Amino acid sequence: FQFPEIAYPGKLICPQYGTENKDGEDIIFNYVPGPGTKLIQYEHNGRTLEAITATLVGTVRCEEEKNILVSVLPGFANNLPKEGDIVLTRVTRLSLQRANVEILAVEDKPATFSVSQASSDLGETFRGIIRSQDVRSTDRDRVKVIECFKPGDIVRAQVLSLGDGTNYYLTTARNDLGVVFARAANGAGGLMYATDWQMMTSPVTGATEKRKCAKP
Amino acid sequence: TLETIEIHPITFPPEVLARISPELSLQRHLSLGIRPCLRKYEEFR
Amino acid sequence: MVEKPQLKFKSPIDNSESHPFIPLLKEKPNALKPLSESLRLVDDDENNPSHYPHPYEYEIDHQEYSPEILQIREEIPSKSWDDSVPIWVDTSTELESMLEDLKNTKEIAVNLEHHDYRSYYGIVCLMQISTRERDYLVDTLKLRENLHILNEVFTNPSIVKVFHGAFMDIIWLQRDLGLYVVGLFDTYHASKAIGLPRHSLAYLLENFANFKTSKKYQLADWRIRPLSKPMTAYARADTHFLLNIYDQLRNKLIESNKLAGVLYESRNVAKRRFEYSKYRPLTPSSEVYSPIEKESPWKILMYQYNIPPEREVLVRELYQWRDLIARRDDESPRFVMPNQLLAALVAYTPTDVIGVVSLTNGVTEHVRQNAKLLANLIRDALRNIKNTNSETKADGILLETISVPQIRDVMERFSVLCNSNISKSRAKPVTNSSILLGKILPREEHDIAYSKDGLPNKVKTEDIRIRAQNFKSALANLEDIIFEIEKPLVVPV
Amino acid sequence: STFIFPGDSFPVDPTTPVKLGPGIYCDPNTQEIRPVNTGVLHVSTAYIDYSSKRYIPSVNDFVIGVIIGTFSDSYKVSLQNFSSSVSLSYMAFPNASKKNRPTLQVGDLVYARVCTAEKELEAEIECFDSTTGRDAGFGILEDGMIIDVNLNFARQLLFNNDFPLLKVLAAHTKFEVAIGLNGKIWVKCEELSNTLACYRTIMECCQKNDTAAFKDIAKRQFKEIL
Amino acid sequence: YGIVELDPECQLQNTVLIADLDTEAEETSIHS
RNA sequence: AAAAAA
Ligand SMILES: [Mg+2]
Repeated sequence: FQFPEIAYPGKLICPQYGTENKDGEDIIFNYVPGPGTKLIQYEHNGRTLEAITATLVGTVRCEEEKNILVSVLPGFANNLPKEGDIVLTRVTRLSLQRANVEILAVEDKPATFSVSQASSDLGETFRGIIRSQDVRSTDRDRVKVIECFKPGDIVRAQVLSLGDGTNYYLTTARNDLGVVFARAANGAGGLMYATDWQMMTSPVTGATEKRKCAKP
Repeated sequence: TLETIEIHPITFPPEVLARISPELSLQRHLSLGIRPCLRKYEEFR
Repeated sequence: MVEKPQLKFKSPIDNSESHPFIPLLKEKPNALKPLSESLRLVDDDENNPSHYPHPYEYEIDHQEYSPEILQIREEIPSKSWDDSVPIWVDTSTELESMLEDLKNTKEIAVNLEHHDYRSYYGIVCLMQISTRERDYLVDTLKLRENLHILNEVFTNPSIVKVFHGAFMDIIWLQRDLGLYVVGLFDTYHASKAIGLPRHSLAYLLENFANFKTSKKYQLADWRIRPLSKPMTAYARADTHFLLNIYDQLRNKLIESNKLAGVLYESRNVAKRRFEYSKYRPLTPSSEVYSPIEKESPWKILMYQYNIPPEREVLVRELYQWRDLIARRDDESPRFVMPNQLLAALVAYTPTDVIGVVSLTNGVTEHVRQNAKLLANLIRDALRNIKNTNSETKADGILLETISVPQIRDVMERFSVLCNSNISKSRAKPVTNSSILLGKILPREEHDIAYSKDGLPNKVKTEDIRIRAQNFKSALANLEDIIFEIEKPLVVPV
Repeated sequence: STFIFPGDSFPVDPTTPVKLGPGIYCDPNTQEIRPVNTGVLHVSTAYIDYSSKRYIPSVNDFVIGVIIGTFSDSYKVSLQNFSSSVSLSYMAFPNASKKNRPTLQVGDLVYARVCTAEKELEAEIECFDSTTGRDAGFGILEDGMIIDVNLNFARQLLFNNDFPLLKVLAAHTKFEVAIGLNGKIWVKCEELSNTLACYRTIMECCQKNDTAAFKDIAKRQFKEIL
Repeated sequence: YGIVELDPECQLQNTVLIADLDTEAEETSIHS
């Protein structure tokens, strides 16, 4: 690519704009900053200059989407809950009109996941709230939250809107979303598995608790 | 007569299983005679 | 059914709104400022257009209250509810008797009744005025254009008018009856100053009166004559004990020095001016009332029923037509067509006269006769929405703006920048040998396993690798747990 | 009497079906029934009576609470100090309304019953039974005086009609009374001296805890104020 | 050292003694 | 950071 492949923080990669000559016509390559890069200003020969500079140690990748995107891939931080993403959460508390949780991991894109490492005994972990209307598409008005989720149960959901900078708004309306892993009696009993979409049973003690289950 | 119904246990990657449940991530290890720190029962550091 | 009083009125209703609201005030008693000076029009600002100002605006602010409202007097117990009887006034012969009866009183308690279902602007139905020793029920239907003579009492600063939530009462007074209030004392604002839990009228009749009442007849039709027993019970109950509460609240305010604030907010209520939706100020305020305070009233209708910004032209015509008929037959917009039924016209969009008549639960009378016209407005709106139906472009003009050979210049200045910067680096090679903690701190993780003899054995680094390979392979594919349950209720074919 | 200790074997055979209750615990894994408290096992129905000063939310229980906060959705009422708050809805009152809200300030005494009480959810009460003529004394308790007693003294007073308290107090004075299952007793009289006489009796009766000493205490208390 | 109980429903492919506890799983889940 | 008339 006529540009350095390996880049340490502070290493010059490519100028602001670029162009080449092919097929008897000038093709304009537009370089734009990305994750790991930062467009800054340098001075030389008594004249200002703007060039793409890597800010993270790793390899440079030049890709195009249907313009040249310059980004640096390290050998987590970039991953952050955005509208449409699927996120594994754990129920922290149950209220009557809603159910608040905390974000643990986020599903990637083509399964693999991105685990967000944080202290659960502090509160530094991202918190999210699942509305009672976002529990299931069936009968959106009247939904008993006690018979859907449970403190400690793992819930796979999808984030709708970020809202403010405190809580995320999730939903379990579709089939592949709902309580995934759970135990009997708030975790006191044995492991339970998902059979019906609105019923969770335990093939060990024969206990059956009402939850919101996803599709296997 | 008899009705045979099977269920598909939802599986998670080894690094995700640890975040989801500390006990569950331990039991899956102990079943193979191993520990989360990849050591046997009596193996020290 | 019930005959509307609009036909029985001496003057026909006018829903044209072609001219700014002109007060029906003919005689202006207790006024230090001439009527001719207040009958003019205010200069048009940016937000405020040309309109007639409040007649007693100069009288309300400038005039002083009676010095007996500023002193703490003992409460005056209300007359017995069972012993006292309400006096009905349906003729002008007994209206004059009440007028001279109110002039010898220190304070009066007045509350209005309104019906906005069979009229566009709405019509004042019942006015209940109560003194210390008697109660009155004034009919505002038959006696309407002759109630302007009550302004001698209502605009007199010597007599204290006791209302509750007069924010809508002052409007109804000046619009239909042409009445104005000078020297108002709103018990509602008084309740706010004390910090009472509920600023309603039912709470004041409970805590400071111990007369249990309830909200039963409010939206109910008051045009029905004569008045029934539970309705006339609620009618007189509003202003009966109101004078008792007036003293009790007035004593609360003086000792807490909050009386100045209540009378202040009361005057601002009394100076409220009514104006049509067309000639309303462009800036929303609480001093001017209008049926529609938004330039685009169809906006909030769409966002409520989640109507996308595409059928706005449809809901506009349906709204403007609903307002046109309502101002024609002199009816309420909801009586012509409810918002729920209008939503069915926007959501389903019936192209024929068959789909218009049958929607939801029921259909009103106004849109049933004009159902054929409604089928055309939908066909016109759908025709309109189908009639109407920059990324690299904005960048391309900027790339042709900057010089092309300059790109070769900034590249040469970039190549000469790197070669004169990072290309020059020379220093004697120094080993990374540990000085102190560099040997032990970054130590690779090792494991040991004690055998039967008690001798330490270093676990191979390959041993733990195949352990992870065995775990990750077994965890990735879990064996499906199969368990059977007996079903004696099922049978074969 | 048959005294029970936690962890001890359960005398009742697991063969015959027996309904559970307060005092006993069903193990979510081993599925064995064991006692978790100390007291007398009552078998008719299986439950254990144990001494406790702290009340816990439970369905169909009459409680006397104090409004500690007023929200837009419901009321925040504390049935006891330091315990979690309870949710009293606006529609939980007789003759309910939409726009119009019931008149209750912070500190007002309310006599209501617990409708829905989950262990992992905020409890809820309603100021109208479901139902007993809508009037079991439910509603705002005007004036009067309340007294804190243990849960043992409260339940026996409300349920058991052989308890010589309302019987012995009715002879000394005429009054209306309301007893909650959270250890709260609300008693209102005409004269203040009578209410004070009733407060001192229950205070001494709860302390000594003697069935045959009720008439003795009530005699010397009412003659003390005079 | 630690003592754990095995869970039959978590098998792949009755108490066990564990030596030298470490990480988070062996520290929080093990109460013996 | 709900409230008042009808
Ligand atoms: Mg009124």
